Amino acid sequence: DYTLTREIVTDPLNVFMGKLNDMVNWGRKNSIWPYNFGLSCCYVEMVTSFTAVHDVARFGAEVLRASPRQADLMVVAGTCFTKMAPVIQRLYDQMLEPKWVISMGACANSGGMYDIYSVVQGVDKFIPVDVYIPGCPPRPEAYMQALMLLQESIGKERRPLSWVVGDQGVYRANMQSERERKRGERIAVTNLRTPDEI
Amino acid sequence: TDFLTEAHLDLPMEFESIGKAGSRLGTALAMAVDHEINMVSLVRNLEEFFARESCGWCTPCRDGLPWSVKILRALERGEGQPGDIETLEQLCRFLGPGKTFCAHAPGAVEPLQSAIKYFREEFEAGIKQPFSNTHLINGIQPNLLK
Ligand code: SF4
Ligand code: SF4
Repeated sequence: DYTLTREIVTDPLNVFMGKLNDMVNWGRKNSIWPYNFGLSCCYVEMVTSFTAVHDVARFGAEVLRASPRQADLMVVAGTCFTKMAPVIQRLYDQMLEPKWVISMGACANSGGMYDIYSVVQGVDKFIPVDVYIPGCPPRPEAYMQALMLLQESIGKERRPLSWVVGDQGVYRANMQSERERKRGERIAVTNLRTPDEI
Repeated sequence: TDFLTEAHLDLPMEFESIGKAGSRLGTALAMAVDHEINMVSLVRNLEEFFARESCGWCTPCRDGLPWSVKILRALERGEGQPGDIETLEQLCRFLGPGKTFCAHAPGAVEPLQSAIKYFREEFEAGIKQPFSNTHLINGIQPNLLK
């Protein structure tokens, strides 16, 4: 159950090529360089994650490039305004493969609370998103959880090793949804602490 | 009709004579209440009669005489709370001649206001517990009204 991009296909994978692909995916998922992109309040929570009290640096994702060429992760953390949607599209085009997209917050997910004339209702209207984060704003640890989700998504995708040989198509794994995976524990919740307590 | 005291006993039974005395002549068939009969139970019985035998057409008498009856039932058992006598005064003020559809309810709360005016100390003795209308809901902090 994979997905081809240049189609629901199967697992394509010599046994040495599988180990080579696993090492490539391990190196790509353990070194993810986000693009410094200040849109709205969700970016404030993103840079709150980048600080000392949360330390996204532990995952190897602290480099925070100001140039789209060096970065390989686009965290759309803010509202997709109509004036900035071409800017976001151009910055995504300037990135180089492999690249991944995380929508952070309700604005980047669907437009959020701003169903208004000057706001594009979600960045997935024009940019293929890999991980969505609900929240307004999502807390910094929610951004780190989404980073880990992106890491385990990257760790089993199949990409070409070299551009001169082999299949050049990009295979993305169809992950099981987090909602269906966590339904076994979320439904079993019975009692929560009362709101009058600290 | 309104209750009267011993100071009003030396007063002739006419219409105008009882007119400025704070009562009515009525059918001129008086009834005397001694010291042994408490006025709280007497007013409770009077309002219970006037509530169960009301016609129930108009809102103030129909939905306020049971409130006064329940207040007097609480005052009988000592379950009165601060805000009951004032409720009785507000109901009596809002049950005057023309405040209701007819004059049955002004005659109903004439004994209530008379026993309030002359025997208020017998009604305050029934107020024992503080005003508790709500109960505590676990998880919601109450709004501490001042
Ligand atoms: S989702 Fe909420 S916190 Fe995030 S950019 Fe929109 S308004 Fe700001
Ligand atoms: S005041 Fe008269 S009309 Fe109104 S409900 Fe009572 S008995 Fe009926």
